[PDB]
Amino acid sequence: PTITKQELYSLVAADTQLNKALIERIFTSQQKIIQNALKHNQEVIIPPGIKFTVVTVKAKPARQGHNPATGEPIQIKAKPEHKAVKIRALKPVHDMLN
Amino acid sequence: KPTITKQELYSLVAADTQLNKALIERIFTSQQKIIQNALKHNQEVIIPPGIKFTVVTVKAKPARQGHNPATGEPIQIKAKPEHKAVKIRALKPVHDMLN
DNA sequence: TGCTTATCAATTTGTTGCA
DNA sequence: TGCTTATCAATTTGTTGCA
Repeated sequence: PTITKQELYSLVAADTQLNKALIERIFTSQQKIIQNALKHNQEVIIPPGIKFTVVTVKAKPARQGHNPATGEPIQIKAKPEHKAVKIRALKPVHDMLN
Repeated sequence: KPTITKQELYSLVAADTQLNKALIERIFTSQQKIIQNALKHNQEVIIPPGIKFTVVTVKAKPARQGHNPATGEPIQIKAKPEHKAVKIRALKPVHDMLN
């Protein structure tokens, strides 16, 4: 399972009866549109209805974890504050199973 | 700040690639067909810019008596049963867009 | 009448912030 | 975690203004 993006390019290119090079071409630009938008603190909604959003994640300190299998305490490095791209589904995405 | 809708996204894509807006949509519409066919056939699928689609099941939740603080209304929720729902997940190629 | 009405209004149904 | 959360957002459906 788990159809990859390269398989998706081919899957779409075959259905539309078009070269896969154009398929990646159109998608590569869409990618740039998204990145440049989020870099300018915009919100974007893309097919099939996914909304892109810049958001702030508050810093999290360190805390030493433990591994059950290897039995060695494993420290996680404290994660400072940073921005993260948050996506969330919208109307047609859930409707896809109707 | 304004928000880019998928319609004005088609036009941004259509101008940047120097192609008709109709073909830009004919491909995203096709992408919508493929994605849906996969989920209804219980298969994950990753799309650009690196979003993964998984169909998952949610567990039922009962009713609860709410209260709208603007109204003063005590309002009622309808208990929501078990059902299917698709979940997405931001693969890290998407977080790298802020690099 | 009937609208790509209209920083609509009233509505149910997720999603986020913070104590 | 869950709210008598938020002047939230994102849906869905009803009413009005204006040509």
